[PDB]
Amino acid sequence: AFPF
Amino acid sequence: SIKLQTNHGTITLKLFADKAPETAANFEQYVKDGHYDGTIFHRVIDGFMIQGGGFEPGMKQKSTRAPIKNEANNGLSNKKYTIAMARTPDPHSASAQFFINVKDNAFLDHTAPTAHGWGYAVFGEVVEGTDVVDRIKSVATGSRAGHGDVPVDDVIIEKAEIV
Repeated sequence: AFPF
Repeated sequence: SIKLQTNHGTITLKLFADKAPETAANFEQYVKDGHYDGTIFHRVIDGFMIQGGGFEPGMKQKSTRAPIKNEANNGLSNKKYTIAMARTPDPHSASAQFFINVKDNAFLDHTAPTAHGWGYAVFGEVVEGTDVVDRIKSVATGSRAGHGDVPVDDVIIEKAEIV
């Protein structure tokens, strides 16, 4: 899910 | 040296084998093994970046190989059109997913070897077809499952090849  | 044939046009990438050796090799392998063929850019965020290499149509997550160490501290900034590795909050968790910056995103750069400062490892850049990236970044998106910013119409990486 990163980078945010 | 890497060609990503998508249903929006072809994106050609030049990797930085010396500045990000482990990352470049990990990526090239996935390409070689045809892992990216049939994957989509599942996370498209205008003014930020486009991410892919991990899901198949319908948000079906593919299996991957072991993670790689974070090579973000290589002096390369997440400049517009550079490609870098997406990952888990865990710094050394990058596997198959990557993203292409559609804007200069200095905030993604390594600042410290800490959980929050490790940053994201740049390992290449779009050499040809930046116009393809420019168009992809603004396509319609919506939420699906536990995912936001998913393209309404699939943006497909039909084939990725080493040239």
